[PDB]
Amino acid sequence: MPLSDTQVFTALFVALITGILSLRLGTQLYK
Amino acid sequence: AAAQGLGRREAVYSVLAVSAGLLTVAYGVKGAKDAKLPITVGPQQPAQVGPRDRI
Amino acid sequence: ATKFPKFSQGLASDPTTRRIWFGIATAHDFETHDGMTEEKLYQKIFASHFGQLAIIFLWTSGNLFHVAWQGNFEKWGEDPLHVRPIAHTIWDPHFGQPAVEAFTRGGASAPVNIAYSGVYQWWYTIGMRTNVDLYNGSLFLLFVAGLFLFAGWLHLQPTFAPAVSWFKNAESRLNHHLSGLFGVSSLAWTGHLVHVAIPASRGETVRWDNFLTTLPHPAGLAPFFTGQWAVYAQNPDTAGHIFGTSEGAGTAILTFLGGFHPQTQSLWLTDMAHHHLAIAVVFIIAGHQYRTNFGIGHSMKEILEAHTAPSGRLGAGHTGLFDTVNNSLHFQLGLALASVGVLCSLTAQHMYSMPPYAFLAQDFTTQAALYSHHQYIAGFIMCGAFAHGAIFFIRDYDPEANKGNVLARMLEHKEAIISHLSWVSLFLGFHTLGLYVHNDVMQAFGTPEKQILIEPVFAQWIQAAQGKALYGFDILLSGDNAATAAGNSIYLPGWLAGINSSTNSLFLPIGPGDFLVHHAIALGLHTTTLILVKGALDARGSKLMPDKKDFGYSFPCDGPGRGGTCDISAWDAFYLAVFWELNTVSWTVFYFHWKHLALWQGNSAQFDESSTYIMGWLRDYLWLNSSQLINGYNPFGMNSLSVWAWMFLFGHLIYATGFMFLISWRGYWQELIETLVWAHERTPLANFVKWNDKPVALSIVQARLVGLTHFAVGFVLTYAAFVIASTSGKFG
Amino acid sequence: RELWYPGAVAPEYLNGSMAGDYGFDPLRLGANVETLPYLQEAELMNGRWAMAATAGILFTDATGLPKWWEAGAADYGYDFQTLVAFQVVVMGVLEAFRVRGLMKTPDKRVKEVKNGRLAMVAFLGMVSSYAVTGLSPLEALEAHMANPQAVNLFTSAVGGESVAFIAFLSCAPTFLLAQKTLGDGKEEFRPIPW
Amino acid sequence: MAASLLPSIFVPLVGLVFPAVAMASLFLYIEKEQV
Amino acid sequence: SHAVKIYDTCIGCTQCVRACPTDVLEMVPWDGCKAGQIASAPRTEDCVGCKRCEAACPTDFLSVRVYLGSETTRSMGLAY
Amino acid sequence: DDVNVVMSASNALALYLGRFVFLPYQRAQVERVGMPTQNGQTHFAAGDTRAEEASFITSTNDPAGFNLVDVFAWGSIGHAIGFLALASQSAQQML
Amino acid sequence: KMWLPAPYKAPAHLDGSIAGDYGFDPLGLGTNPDRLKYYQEAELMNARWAMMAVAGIVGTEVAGIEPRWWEAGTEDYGFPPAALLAIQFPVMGYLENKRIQGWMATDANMKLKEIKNGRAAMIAFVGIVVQAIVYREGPVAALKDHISNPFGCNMATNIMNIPVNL
Ligand code: CLA
Ligand code: CLA
Ligand code: CLA
Ligand code: CLA
Ligand code: CLA
Ligand SMILES: CC1=C(/C=C/C(C)=C/C=C/C(C)=C/C=C/C=C(C)/C=C/C=C(C)/C=C/C2=C(C)CCCC2(C)C)C(C)(C)CCC1
Ligand SMILES: CC1=C(/C=C/C(C)=C/C=C/C(C)=C/C=C/C=C(C)/C=C/C=C(C)/C=C/C2=C(C)CCCC2(C)C)C(C)(C)CCC1
Ligand code: SF4
Ligand code: SF4
Ligand code: SF4
Repeated sequence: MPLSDTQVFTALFVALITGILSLRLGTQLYK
Repeated sequence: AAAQGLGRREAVYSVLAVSAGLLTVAYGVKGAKDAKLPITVGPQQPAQVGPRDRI
Repeated sequence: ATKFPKFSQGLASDPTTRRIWFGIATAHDFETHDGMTEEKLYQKIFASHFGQLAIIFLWTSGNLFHVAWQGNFEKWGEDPLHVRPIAHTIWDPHFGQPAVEAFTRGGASAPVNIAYSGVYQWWYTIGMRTNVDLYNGSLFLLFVAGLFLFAGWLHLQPTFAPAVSWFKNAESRLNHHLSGLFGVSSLAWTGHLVHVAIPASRGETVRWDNFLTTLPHPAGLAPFFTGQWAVYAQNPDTAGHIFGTSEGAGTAILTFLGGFHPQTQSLWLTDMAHHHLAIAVVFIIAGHQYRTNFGIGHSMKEILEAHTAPSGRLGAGHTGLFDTVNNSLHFQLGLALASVGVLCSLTAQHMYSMPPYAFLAQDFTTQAALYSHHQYIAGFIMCGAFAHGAIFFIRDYDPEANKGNVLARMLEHKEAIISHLSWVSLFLGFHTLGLYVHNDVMQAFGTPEKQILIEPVFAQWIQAAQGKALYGFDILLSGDNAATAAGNSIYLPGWLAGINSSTNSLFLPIGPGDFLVHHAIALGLHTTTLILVKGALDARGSKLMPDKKDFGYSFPCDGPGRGGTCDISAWDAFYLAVFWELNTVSWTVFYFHWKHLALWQGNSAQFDESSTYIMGWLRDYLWLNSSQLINGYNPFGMNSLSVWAWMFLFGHLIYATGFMFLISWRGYWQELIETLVWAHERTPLANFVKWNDKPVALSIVQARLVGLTHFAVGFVLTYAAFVIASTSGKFG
Repeated sequence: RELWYPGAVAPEYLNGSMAGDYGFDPLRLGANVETLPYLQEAELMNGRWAMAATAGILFTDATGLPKWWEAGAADYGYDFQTLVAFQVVVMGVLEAFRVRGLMKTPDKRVKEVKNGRLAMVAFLGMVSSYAVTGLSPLEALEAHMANPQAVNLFTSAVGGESVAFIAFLSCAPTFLLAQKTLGDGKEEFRPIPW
Repeated sequence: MAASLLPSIFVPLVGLVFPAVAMASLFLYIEKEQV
Repeated sequence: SHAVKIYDTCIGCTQCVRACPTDVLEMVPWDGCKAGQIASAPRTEDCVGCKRCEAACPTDFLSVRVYLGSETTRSMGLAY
Repeated sequence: DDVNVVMSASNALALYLGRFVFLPYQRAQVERVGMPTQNGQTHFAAGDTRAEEASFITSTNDPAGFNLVDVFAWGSIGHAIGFLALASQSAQQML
Repeated sequence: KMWLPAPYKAPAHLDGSIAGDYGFDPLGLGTNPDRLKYYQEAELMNARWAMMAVAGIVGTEVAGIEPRWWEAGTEDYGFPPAALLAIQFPVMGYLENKRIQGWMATDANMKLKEIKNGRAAMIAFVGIVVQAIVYREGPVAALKDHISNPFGCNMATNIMNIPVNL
């Protein structure tokens, strides 16, 4: 059974939020 | 007049960012298929099984 | 000045391209940064650890997502032995139609890569069955990675940022890591195995939906709390048990059968659950050793202080080492790397012989790839451990504080250690190479019976002690005495079935070729250790350069005076030892791969015949097994091994380019760049564009590193391509 | 003045001078001073076109004319090539005049701004509702009003995506509050540097 | 639908677009004068 | 630039000064040695780091030492 | 009940053992072995405020100062011994 | 006065100023004052939510609307869970954002009574969850079974008899 498109896009949006948080951590490290 | 708004560097930065987004979207949606790339065309062939009968 | 070396003024004002290179290179060397306090050092290290842990979890979530989305995990689970795992879909615009039609393996409708990382066998063994389970896991690890990124961000704020003393609290950290990071984690994994992985292995799917409704054992927790723990081992899985089905499926959740599950040729999952449970108990007990906040426990400083040999053979004992370890981040890093590299070697050496994952032993390419992976990682980690110890000796070692302890004693008899390392290395290399050359000549001269074939009777005697009945010593487990009688209650029938079988690699038969290659391995380990220990102990100074500690860890040289001092730094000792590390690891994994290929074709006699002389390795292993690899693409089309052929040649390219940086040195290249600067400055229509940074040749240390990196990259990629392509061409 | 959430901090270059300024620019697209009037005028244009589009979609739908997505295929007096030539010429002339006027250069302004903003949201809604359900805006509204509890975006084919996005929106300002009270708010980088 | 669309978009996004922006951005920062 | 240090073991043989290709080193009066003179490094900014002074120093261990540090144009020895 | 008798008895036995036999030795050892110290001073004395010693560890009316942490340590030991005995006994019975 | 008998002396960071202060910080979590205040607010919140949860569960079970509270999510209200999250998250985000801004902007007997009943409700909710896990009867029914057969129905027996009632 393949993954539903909603599943893929929800995981991808969670990834986008994780990436935002990674940018926040990188900026905080750079200070 | 043809380069009226582009004389600013940051205007060029916006142009190139938008162009990058539109070209990648169009390539992944329509451009690749239009160019008849082999990757976009399906395998359209019977598959082969590796040794130890491993598909 | 520029902003990129924000942490280095001295690099910010550098007017050359060396600025960019050294700002890249010295970015993670926090200790040498401008205006860097110890508190900022420790906080930044803590947040970087958070960061790359989040990187690890995102990598795992990515693997899970790609297997769930583009893989064939369900179909592979249906037929594990006749389905090639899928790693991820390929969308390459550069592929031709034959490439698209040749990379479509598995049941994919798109070009794919065949997952050689074993993640399929691992995820099938832990109870994951469907793409939905893998997707749920990937999403959960995405959330975990976001949580750790937020935690790093939070503990970088001044309110939540911890002081130095929080990091220096050794007792609390080790108590919590032993009990909770190790022990409770192992307990939770046991709970997973008992509740999910074992029932999934016996056919019933236990997910969160039907979790809390299906008891993992027919009896509840009554046998647990009433102390009748042997009820959980009452009815193990039958020998004729098919994995993932209920045929011959037992009810026991925890046991110590030993050996391997006959249908999967891997460890019994009940054994591995009982295993993680026992570890959990031992480590939870162990994590109460040290004293934190409750008036009980040991003090590590006083443990070290009281362990001094009364006769004074060790000097002042360990007096003063607690502060040495705790204040030295490089000492701790060297210890952690040493241990981690030993563990990685142990994983390589235990996963091939004791496969913990169902249907992993039958997939030979994955076994070879995993062994090579972990051995090369282990060798690099070992080189790092020794390098960081040299760094500890330079930056963090205090001779006044460490006066009289074992460490200062190491400094005092360093010459003896280095000289005996040189002796053992010279003996091993002389005699191993001589025996190999002798065997080469005897085979060449048509008289192979005159070869010096030393039977490795000591390793064979160990195997006989451990249950192997081939050689006939029959002493400890092969014989009939007290040790075997004690063993024959729980584990030993399965262990003896596993070890005396010709199919598995639990304890392979040993011959004179195995003798010679293990002595080659010993040569490699002794020589790499020679170079690295020499670098560490002469890091602070030697007779050629007494004041080496004043020049830092990594400097080019001390000039051509005093005869010449090229490669005199401890960094340069590391750089030299990485070559020997790559050489040794290659020897080990060549041995592994050839012995296993002979086993997998069913003719172990090939290795046992041709491993005693170097031409046999060059012909019957390298030349013989490179045939299908180099034929990945040719004028008559291409096949699925064309990518590995391209990577093989790719790694050859990188290896050679590395040779350029290693052999030719800076000063030829500097003058060449000077002529190029003149040319660009005097070229019409090109002088309109001018460099911001003055172009200069790579510095001596930089280029030594660049060449070493190219050497190692080409080494690893060439061998990865070889070990995967040959094994997949012969076995899939 | 009220910002884009209770407790928000307006960017320093968003001081309420422009119409509809709610201090919303997380990605700092209008941070550059010289492009900010251009971005204002891009907002006003996209809003105006969305307003005209919303009117021409809703009236067309409610008057029984062909559906907005189907309206291209209808048989018109002029074929595609001549129509696009007409469009190219007249819109080029009109946009040249608009550009030169822009180069030359309260209540009602704010009104227009808000209206355009709603329109762009409403037009995106119409396109998304058609792409997901295949129902025109008035049909989609009737379907929603028939069964409001279960017929919605968050129960459609992209339902979980929308639920996750609304969760992100609901949990963003709380994290921004932590960032303000714990961090110094001294970011040297902007999400769009140019 | 994800399988037929997302690879053809994200492979150029990660292998041509993101590299270009990242290299340009890093260049602009590294060559950015300290003041 | 680099760092050049002169230590009191210097005998004032002047060989470091004569060996310097950028005129970094000079001899100054000093009562510590028999010869009555110690080297010094006033023009440290001009030190390319070639370490000819260390090669020409007879004293064991060296009385002049060059420690490579921040690299400037002059230290890198660039004509461009 | 067999498990209850052997277990409770064992745990209490271990508690008593800690209270009288090895209590003087344990207290002498914690006197001899000071609090953990970093750079010559305790973690709390060096700034680790989270290494502040607890207060309930001395609030005890026991003649020998058998605090709550001593109770928990010796009860753990007794539980480990008892469950080892139960587990071993079950092996000897049914295996 | 204190969670331990009279020769117990509270740690310094718990001086008794807050309501329901019995000097129970054996781990020393509330040593930092600003974190102690954040934890005071977190206790108040988790407590109030535990009270609401226990009161709602007992109401729905005694009056019989929803027995076996744990499957209330599966029950059909006509309004599916996805849109329920979609409407809850904005409203609850608004309420919690307003509350936290109020908290950051800033009778003792009543406050002490509240905090004590909160700690009790926290314990009660934990007990409800674990009993529901191990016994699969509703809380009031679990109470009734304990009253009828205290030695036949308790943790030391329900753990012994998971397989027979599940
Ligand atoms: C580190 C883990 C990892 C790795 C190595 C890969 C690798 C790949 N992915 Mg996958 N992916 C991952 C995680 C990962 N992914 C996760 C967590 C998601 C979200 C669920 C996705 C979602 C995803 C989709 C939807 C698609 C791919 C695609 C691809 C392929 C190339 C195009 C690309 O890079 O777009 C990746 C797309 C992104 C939007 C970025 C996702 C990457 C994660 C979230 C961040 C990883 C960052 C890393 C740890 C640190 C980077 C810093 C530095 C080292 C460079 C390639 C096989 C495409 C493919 O199969 O082409 C054939 C494709 O269509 N990926
Ligand atoms: C129960 C309490 C607890 C737990 C769980 C942790 C957990 C962690 N701490 Mg520690 N820490 C604690 C208390 C705790 N801490 C206390 C009290 C203090 C104050 C003294 C600290 C101070 C502290 C510091 C200063 C740092 C950490 C760090 C870390 C992280 C290290 C990464 C890691 O786990 O490697 C993974 C390791 C394991 C899971 C255990 C290793 C076991 C061996 C090597 C492998 C065996 C694996 C096994 C065979 C299965 C493998 C195969 C399978 C995957 C297929 C980790 C999440 C580091 C960090 O910043 O990370 C964010 C760090 O720098 N901690
Ligand atoms: C947990 C592990 C760990 C940790 C925390 C550190 C941390 C540190 N190390 Mg140690 N080290 C480690 C592992 C570790 N290392 C290992 C395993 C090795 C052996 C390889 C080394 C070898 C080593 C040396 C020799 C030195 C350090 C140094 C340092 C410090 C600075 C690193 C630096 O210069 O910037 C970051 C480093 C880089 C950016 C360089 C990375 C370049 C890589 C090799 C390129 C690789 C190419 C890539 C894989 C190819 C892609 C594929 C291809 C197909 C395209 C820092 C304290 C340096 C120092 O000054 O110490 C105080 C130093 O001299 N370490
Ligand atoms: C195949 C290549 C090769 C070989 C044979 C050696 C051999 C040796 N290296 Mg070198 N090395 C190499 C490559 C090699 N290295 C490379 C590429 C690197 C990276 C730079 C290093 C880096 C390196 C370091 C950094 C160190 C070594 C050390 C050693 C010695 C290890 C001890 C040993 O095995 O003794 C056995 C010796 C040999 C096998 C050497 C050849 C001896 C031959 C067989 C005898 C010849 C007799 C015959 C009559 C000759 C006829 C000639 C006639 C015409 C005169 C040994 C001399 C270590 C050392 O000095 O330890 C004491 C050490 O510190 N090497
Ligand atoms: C010139 C020829 C060429 C080119 C350009 C490509 C390009 C590609 N191939 Mg193809 N391929 C080729 C030849 C080529 N291939 C040949 C001859 C073969 C043999 C038949 C293959 C076989 C093949 C397979 C089997 C696969 C590909 C895949 C890919 C894609 C990688 C996805 C990606 O962008 O990840 C992002 C890029 C990387 C992860 C590379 C990282 C390497 C760097 C140098 C590491 C160090 C980074 C460092 C931090 C610096 C970063 C700077 C940054 C800021 C710019 C890409 C489109 C894969 C694919 O389509 O999956 C999606 C795939 O699975 N190719
Ligand atoms: C430089 C330096 C450093 C580092 C170093 C190193 C890196 C080392 C390594 C080392 C190593 C790496 C080691 C290893 C070891 C091992 C061991 C020690 C082992 C053992 C074993 C045993 C003991 C066993 C026994 C047995 C057997 C035989 C089998 C069976 C089982 C049993 C158990 C019985 C440091 C930082 C520290 C310091 C400074 C300097
Ligand atoms: C009142 C009083 C008294 C009495 C007292 C007593 C008697 C007390 C007790 C106490 C007790 C009685 C305590 C106990 C404790 C216990 C504990 C604390 C437990 C623990 C446990 C554990 C830790 C476990 C672990 C484990 C598990 C979990 C399973 C596995 C195995 C093992 C076992 C390892 C007298 C008269 C003298 C005096 C006066 C006062
Ligand atoms: S590295 Fe090149 S320059 Fe530096 S000493 Fe050795 S040879 Fe002379
Ligand atoms: S430094 Fe060496 S060379 Fe220069 S003067 Fe003193 S001694 Fe003579
Ligand atoms: S290094 Fe070269 S330049 Fe600097 S002092 Fe010694 S000799 Fe003169």
